[PDB]
Amino acid sequence: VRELIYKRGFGKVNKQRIPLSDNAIIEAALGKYSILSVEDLIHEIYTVGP
Amino acid sequence: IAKRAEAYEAEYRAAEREQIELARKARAEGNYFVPHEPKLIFVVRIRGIN
Amino acid sequence: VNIIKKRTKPFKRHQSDRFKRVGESWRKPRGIDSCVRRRFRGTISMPKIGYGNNKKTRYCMPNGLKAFLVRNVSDVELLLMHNKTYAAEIAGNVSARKRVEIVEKARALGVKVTNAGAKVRSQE
Amino acid sequence: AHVQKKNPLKNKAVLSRLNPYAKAYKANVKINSEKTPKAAGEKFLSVLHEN
RNA sequence: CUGCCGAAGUUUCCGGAUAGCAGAAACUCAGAUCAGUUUUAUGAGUAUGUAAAAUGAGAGUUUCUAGUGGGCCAUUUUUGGUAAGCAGAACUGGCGAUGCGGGAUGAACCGAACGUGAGGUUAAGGUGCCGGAAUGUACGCUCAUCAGACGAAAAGGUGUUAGUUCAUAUGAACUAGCCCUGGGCGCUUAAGCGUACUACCCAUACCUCACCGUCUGGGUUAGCUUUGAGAAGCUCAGACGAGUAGGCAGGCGUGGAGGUUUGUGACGAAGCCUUGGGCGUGAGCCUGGGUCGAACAGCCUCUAGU
RNA sequence: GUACGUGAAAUUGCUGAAAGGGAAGCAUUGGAAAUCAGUCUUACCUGGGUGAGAUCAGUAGUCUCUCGAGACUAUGCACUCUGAACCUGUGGUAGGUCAGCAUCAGUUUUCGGGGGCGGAAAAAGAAUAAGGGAAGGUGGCUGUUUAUAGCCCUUGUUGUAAUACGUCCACUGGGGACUGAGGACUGCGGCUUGCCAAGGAUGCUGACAUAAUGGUUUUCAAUGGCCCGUCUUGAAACACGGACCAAGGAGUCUAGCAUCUAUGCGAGUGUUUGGGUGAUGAAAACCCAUCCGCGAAGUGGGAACGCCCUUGUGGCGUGCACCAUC
Repeated sequence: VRELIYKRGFGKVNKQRIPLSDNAIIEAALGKYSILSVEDLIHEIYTVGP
Repeated sequence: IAKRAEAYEAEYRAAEREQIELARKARAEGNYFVPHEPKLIFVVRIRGIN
Repeated sequence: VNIIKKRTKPFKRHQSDRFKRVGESWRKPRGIDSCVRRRFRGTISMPKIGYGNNKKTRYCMPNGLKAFLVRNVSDVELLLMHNKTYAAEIAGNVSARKRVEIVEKARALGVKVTNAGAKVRSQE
Repeated sequence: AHVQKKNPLKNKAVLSRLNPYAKAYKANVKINSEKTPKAAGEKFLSVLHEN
């Protein structure tokens, strides 16, 4: 889960394939759910959060 | 973000060790401990579109 | 900045080498049962937009300049500001009286001429 | 922005940007120092060593 | 000439009016709905339909308007068959509009569906030589004096291999496998067959990058010394790329006309020739040299015996 | 040179070069030979000397615009300027193709080293204090039981063993290949204003350039490559058309109708049957008298807007087009 997100991680930002090269990309698209960084995205995926 | 990342890594280590300790206790006591099924599944497509 | 050409061979019309009546200029094969249209193996290539060259280096000569056709001295003076992007090309119908005056003018302007030594000799 | 994608698992500088926690990780931590008690009762061994 | 969309090949009534398929326009919506989806449960009879959880995608229209309005093969289902085959329907997709790797070769088989390329990695199939890749490893089976390799076929075998079982070290009855009888060169403790495990080969497939185009989403004016306002420009980002009928867009070329280039030309127009050079994905265009001898062209628009 | 402007293609003769076992044949990649583009250092910077002259004068006039802006004229060449000519500089700095290396970035491939954890907290095993047993039996003698060899099982045993395997390290050391897109600065980070492997390649060198790099033609080698169009047909099979080249050669004009777009005006709209007029072509353009043709004949949702005010959220109103309700 960690290596796939770090090397092949690409967000769907406004119907576009935007790589997760910055935490502000994930925060701008998943900040509504208290997800702010890439390790928070990994944590949600790995532990299957709410 | 750094504090959140440290907490996640601490949670992973504790969750892995407790699984090991539970299995060790069941093995010593002679009982059988079945780990919980996983909620996360990584699916890869192997056949083409034809 | 180097000019990259995706292809240098021209696209010849199919079966243009078997008949003199069929010219080399590319014609799209309309035959349905034609192997060239269906793009089999060993069949020739066809003009596709994929072969299109880089926009930045399009129309550029191998020396990095774009050709500008010149018919008189007034045309060559337009390239005062664009002498590092364009090369003067004197037209084929411009006489030798004007070819010499274009070449001398293009020399002071710092403009390359692609055919500057045409229809003239030298006298040192 | 982002002309070229850099892998955090190879570029340490990009990893430090993405994860402000790699500077203090301590990947290898000694757990079993000097105890290592063999935990396998005779009941488990008999069931395992069967047939 | 290029680019972008792109079917259907058939329900239904009956040559048709429909519809379906594919586009155009105007509408209302993403806090709305939808699905060759999977469930849950209600019932009803392992399935079934209905109603209400997961997953994915913003959805629903209205109007009018091109083409199709054959089948083949294959799968499954099938009813009777009936020398045996088969025939008959139905069910479902693929091809028909479609190239590519393998399959000796081949249109139905195995992979895979296509912009132009560099590198990497694979699929199917392969690695003795033709042929890219182990004359690889570990077990066995097979001797053919037609193997194998890619119906007389059932069986017989003083034919084997492993043998089992039962009788008292042997014999009988048996249990199967293989042989005998009934693509090329070549291979035989295989380069055959079966199993297991490493390595290796390469497709237009997959990944990373560059470039082309299209589509989509943005940004850009008290036009700031970043000057990049042909705003019809400039710029940023992502995805995508087969294609018949047909739909749509932008371009190339020809004769003549209005305007324009204060245009070219006897110091050589037009034309033609050329293993001269260049530009464009292409239609095409520019140019050197030779030949030649009087006219001719670029740009905006108009026109057609183009 | 009357076989007469230009003189294409098919076709023919000669000459030269190359190739050639029962086709040619084209494509892809290179070689060879022939033949081309295809280019160069030459300028910048900084002087000093010398003289030169105006856009320079502690200068005088004229002309055209409008004081001062251009054009000149006379004089000076002192002040400024002219990278201004030359002498003196021997000062500096030096672009195109092809190569080598280094430091990097993206991608990738291939060898290692170290460590954590898990597995019966590996199984074994050694060491090892014992007990028991039998063997395919040592000694004694096939049978036999540690001897004059040992083995197996069990506990014990050092122990918290080691190793293998699995998994993990934001642990680390090399080798190879392919790419370098973008073009002031912005950002996210790491170090300590600065620095950096952090929103995409730069350094250090050479040689050749005056050949290399390429390109073209011919030809060879390797690999591939069934004849085009039409009709047929799932598909092909087919059957047709094709000796070769040049020129000609097929959705045109017009009347009506309907959709759509553009343009003009708009309850209107349309000058060209005709009349007026038009001296520079007068079949144009321009003007319009009377007709006539065609047209005319309340409640909900909602675009858009204002006001708020817990401010976003929502609410309060005004509600086009259009669709539902009376």
